[PDB]
Amino acid sequence: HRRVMHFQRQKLMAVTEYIPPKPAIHPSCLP
Amino acid sequence: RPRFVSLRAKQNMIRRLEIEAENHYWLSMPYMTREQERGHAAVRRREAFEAIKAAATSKFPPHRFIADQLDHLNVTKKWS
Amino acid sequence: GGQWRLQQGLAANPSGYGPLTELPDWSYADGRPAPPMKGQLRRKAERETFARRVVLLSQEMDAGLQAWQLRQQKLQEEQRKQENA
Amino acid sequence: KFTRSRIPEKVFQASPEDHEKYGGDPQNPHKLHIVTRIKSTRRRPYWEKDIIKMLGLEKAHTPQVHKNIPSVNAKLKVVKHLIRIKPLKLPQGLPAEENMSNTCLKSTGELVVQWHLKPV
Amino acid sequence: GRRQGIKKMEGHYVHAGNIIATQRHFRWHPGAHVGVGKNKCLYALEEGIVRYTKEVYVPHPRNTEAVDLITRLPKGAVLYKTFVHVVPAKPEGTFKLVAML
Amino acid sequence: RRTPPLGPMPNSDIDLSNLERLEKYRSFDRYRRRAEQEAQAPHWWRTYREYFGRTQQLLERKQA
Amino acid sequence: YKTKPTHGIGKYKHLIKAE
RNA sequence: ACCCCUAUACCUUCUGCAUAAUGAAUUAACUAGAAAUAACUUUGCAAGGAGAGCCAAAGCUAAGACCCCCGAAACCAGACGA
RNA sequence: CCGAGCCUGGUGAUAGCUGGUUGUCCAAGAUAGAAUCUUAGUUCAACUUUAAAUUUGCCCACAGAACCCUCUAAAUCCCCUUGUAAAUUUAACUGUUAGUCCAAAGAGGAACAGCUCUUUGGACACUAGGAAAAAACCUUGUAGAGAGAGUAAAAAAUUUAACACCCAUAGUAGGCCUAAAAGCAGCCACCAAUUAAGAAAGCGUUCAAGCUCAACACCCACUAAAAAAUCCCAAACAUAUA
RNA sequence: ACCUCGGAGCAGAACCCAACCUCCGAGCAGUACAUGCUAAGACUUCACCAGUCAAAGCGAACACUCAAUUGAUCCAAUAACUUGACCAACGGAACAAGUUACCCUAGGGAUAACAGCGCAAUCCUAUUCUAGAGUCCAUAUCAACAAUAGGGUUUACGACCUCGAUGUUGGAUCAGGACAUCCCGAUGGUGCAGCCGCUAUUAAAGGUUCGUUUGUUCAACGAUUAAAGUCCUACGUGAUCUGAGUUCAGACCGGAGUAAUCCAGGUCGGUUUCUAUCUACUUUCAAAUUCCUCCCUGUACGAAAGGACAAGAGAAAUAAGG
RNA sequence: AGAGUGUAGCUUAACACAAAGCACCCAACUUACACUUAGGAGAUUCAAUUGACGCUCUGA
Ligand SMILES: [Mg+2]
Ligand SMILES: [Mg+2]
Ligand SMILES: [Mg+2]
Ligand SMILES: [Mg+2]
Ligand SMILES: [Mg+2]
Ligand SMILES: [Mg+2]
Ligand SMILES: [Mg+2]
Ligand SMILES: [Mg+2]
Ligand SMILES: [Mg+2]
Ligand SMILES: [Mg+2]
Ligand SMILES: [Mg+2]
Ligand SMILES: [Mg+2]
Ligand SMILES: [Mg+2]
Ligand SMILES: [Mg+2]
Ligand SMILES: [Mg+2]
Ligand SMILES: [Mg+2]
Ligand SMILES: [Mg+2]
Ligand SMILES: [Mg+2]
Ligand SMILES: [Mg+2]
Ligand SMILES: [Mg+2]
Ligand SMILES: [Mg+2]
Ligand SMILES: [Mg+2]
Ligand SMILES: [Mg+2]
Ligand SMILES: [Mg+2]
Ligand SMILES: [Mg+2]
Ligand SMILES: [Mg+2]
Ligand SMILES: [Mg+2]
Repeated sequence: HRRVMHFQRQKLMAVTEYIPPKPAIHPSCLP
Repeated sequence: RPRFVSLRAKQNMIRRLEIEAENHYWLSMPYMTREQERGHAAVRRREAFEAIKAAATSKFPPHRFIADQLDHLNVTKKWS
Repeated sequence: GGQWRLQQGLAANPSGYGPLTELPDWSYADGRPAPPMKGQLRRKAERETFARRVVLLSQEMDAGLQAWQLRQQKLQEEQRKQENA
Repeated sequence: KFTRSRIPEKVFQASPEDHEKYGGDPQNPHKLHIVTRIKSTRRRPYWEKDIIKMLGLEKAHTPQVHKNIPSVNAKLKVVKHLIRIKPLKLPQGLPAEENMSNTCLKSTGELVVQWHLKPV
Repeated sequence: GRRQGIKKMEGHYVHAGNIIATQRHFRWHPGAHVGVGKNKCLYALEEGIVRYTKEVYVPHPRNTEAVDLITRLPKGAVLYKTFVHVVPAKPEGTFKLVAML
Repeated sequence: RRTPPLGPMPNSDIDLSNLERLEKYRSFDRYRRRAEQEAQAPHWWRTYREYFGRTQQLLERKQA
Repeated sequence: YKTKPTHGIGKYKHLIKAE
């Protein structure tokens, strides 16, 4: 349980989320 | 009631962020320096205020015409 | 479809600038042109005002630069002149 | 306390990749801005409202031309989040007296000295 | 809520008599053409422009506690204080012809 | 909000962990002398000054 | 003043230890 | 006509809020902003104005233009009542 | 209808309290405080309105605004240029003020929530659209007509626990304390044989005896919660090109 | 206890601003005796009234220290110069106390189910943690310090003894609902031989007594029962009814008060009426539970003492319908 | 024997009008110290940028 955020603040949090890099071919699939 | 962030809302936010990022870039390169800028518009700025002052000072009651007073006699204009 | 229109260099609103709005709606049947539309007159006037502003601001800035250059030249000339005696 | 925000100078420093992304170069910078208000001054502090009034951006989605000078830029920096800034482009010359009346600012940001509604 | 503070900032034109600052304690020291009142308030002795500077602090020898502090300082140490000055704007007067005798 | 000094801040050089070991002024006059020395020296901050600004011969004399 | 680079130019009793 | 879509009666009060509370069955008639100094506006005459008094270092004379309604428990005087 | 009868008069008593205050249209228009037998009120200031006079107003850039306490931020004041058009003064009035909620920083015996309170800013008492209905959240303001158009904010996501097979002699019950602790009541050392087993990591015996684990071969694979009271609550749907 | 003035927490940095609270202090004093006169310009406790600094000059000499250290008008004294309030409720009426349950009026607030709604302190419940009880043995059962989740209560200052609340709460009538199950059903574990139990899962169809207070701070006692559940419903329900309390007009006792009168103490007596306009409803029905006795059987089980489960039979009680 | 060199204790003090400024000591006050006052002593290692007299490190 956390304190309720302002909607604008919550939107900012959602937009600024870590996106991990995705290679074209999965490394396991590669020899 | 808890509120949640939709995909649409995220898209709307990033759209605005993209605009303001470009805004930053165009504010990055000024054409003149602060020293070059100094007093370039001074003459125009001055004249503009004299125009305002003139308007303020020119305030006075309107002219009163004899024709306006006499034209009220026409309220009783009749055919013979 | 505003975004596509912007890509083609047109106004986002078709009711914006372009032949669909700016051209006369009607003409006399015999071929005489119609008296200009009131909205179009207003648009022409606003545009003229904008252009007058563009030239004035441009002129002011270039004149400002010239004035600054003259000031710099004067300072340099003064400082080299003072080397006498 | 909510206060005026002072912005670091580093954010107004353009990287080379920024020069690639947006069509501009540090040498020969653009002379004039086109500024349109795209966001309301409601739910916004009084100082931002006042600066919007000064810049002549009371009405939304109307383009206004401003000098690209530090003092004007200072005012634009305060309300940067309410506005869109594009450089004014002149494919031809800046308008002469004969072609002053026949002008149009296109959405691309270029002012054309000839605007006859005929197709190419 | 005593409303004490700086009344005239740097670059402000002052007339003789104008109160520069009220302080309670000596935050700002009187410099050039600046009088100090009983209450430690600083006032302009001349008509001119107000300047704030940092100057080396040498107390009066009779001032016992200050001299004590001075004599406790290391050999390279010098004390600095903020000082308020009035740079006078007008000359004392001019010579003009009154009689072609 | 803080800005770093634009030059050597005074009393910085003499600042040591051990102060009892360091020699001190014991007199008003010594401090005074050093103070005039500092006053005459140019400074990066605003100052008052800114606004209000033969071998045979030797031998002969020694003999005398 | 705190913001200015001349902040703490008048610091004096770091140099003395009155204990 | 209805079916469809849109639409949380009016007045008044509470530091702010109405959707709370107050008032209204309805109709007709009756039922609630009174005046000065000083200012402003428009005239007359003007170092004077005013049809005695009064004012006046451009003022004086005249006119126009601002100040509600209902309701206690009480107090006192003189009568009338076992 | 007697804690002091009734009637008339004074009397249209008084009421800082309650209720009410009647044509049309337009315009400008909102929350610093001080004093008060004062906080249900009034006076002054602040803000608001009008008219008049005159010049600056706002936005602001370098420079500038403290030490002490040993620390302290967002900021503020001042301010040319610039972008703008307002500001001050004069004359004359009224009316408003414990405002509410939201964001942020705090104060109330060193009470992270709540209550009360201060400050900064926003919105509300002014329009509309959106969030389920919704004063205070988001989008948006200057007015009308249109059976045109481009847009703004604007639709929550998520489904989770398998795991080794095989095998184990012995220097000795390693010495001290203990009725005895013998691998596992406690202390010291922790070597050593086979090819490969710790003077034994976990259970179990009064102590023993025993079941594992690490050890050798064999070559196998091994990758974290829920409930309540009238009756669940839109209907639904993983697959045609933002 | 407090009401006026000064300081700190306290606006981290111009000014102003933290009510209430927690702390401190002030109502002087000392030295002069030019602590004379006059006068540019300023500050100002957010108004006013007050309050503050001061150049030059005249006259002297070679506009004191201290954070506050204070009081308007009127009036009185005085030849004048001056002086006069613990007016401390400190912007100060020239001088006035209690009590009302006999009370009145004009209002406001509860009214009545909110007034304190996104989690600090504390309590209960469940889970987690694996110390510790349980002969050895965490997990049959219980559980310390804690943590998590859900549901209650309390909180801004006299680190004073209180006693509060009061359409507040009993009962009748009729009950609607929840499950966090008291009984009846079905299961898993047991420190389950059987009968009784302890614990958990699932289950809300049905049911859940009649009396009485010598002492007991939300307590018992007697007799029963299969059990005599825990709660929500504006005490569930007073335009269906009724005790007590708030709670009073009379009266007495104890205590307080000069008294009137009061009690946050006790006891006796004591008036709320309603003709139903609207909504809703007025034979859903056709499906019942439980106890006891007997058989099994005196069996299984057990060393005995004791003592089942299924299946069946008979008798009742209640409920629903006649 | 080679190298590094060079102003009273210190000073990249000394363009010059000059060998300067802190250090140091005695006397008075101080139990002392310190301050202050009153006095005292002081040097460009020598000859024409160069060579050799003093100093420190390396050979026995
Ligand atoms: Mg009514
Ligand atoms: Mg009789
Ligand atoms: Mg009789
Ligand atoms: Mg009345
Ligand atoms: Mg309006
Ligand atoms: Mg009073
Ligand atoms: Mg009162
Ligand atoms: Mg009142
Ligand atoms: Mg300015
Ligand atoms: Mg409030
Ligand atoms: Mg093994
Ligand atoms: Mg004031
Ligand atoms: Mg105050
Ligand atoms: Mg004087
Ligand atoms: Mg009073
Ligand atoms: Mg008072
Ligand atoms: Mg006061
Ligand atoms: Mg009585
Ligand atoms: Mg009410
Ligand atoms: Mg009420
Ligand atoms: Mg144990
Ligand atoms: Mg309550
Ligand atoms: Mg029931
Ligand atoms: Mg259950
Ligand atoms: Mg109840
Ligand atoms: Mg009822
Ligand atoms: Mg009776």
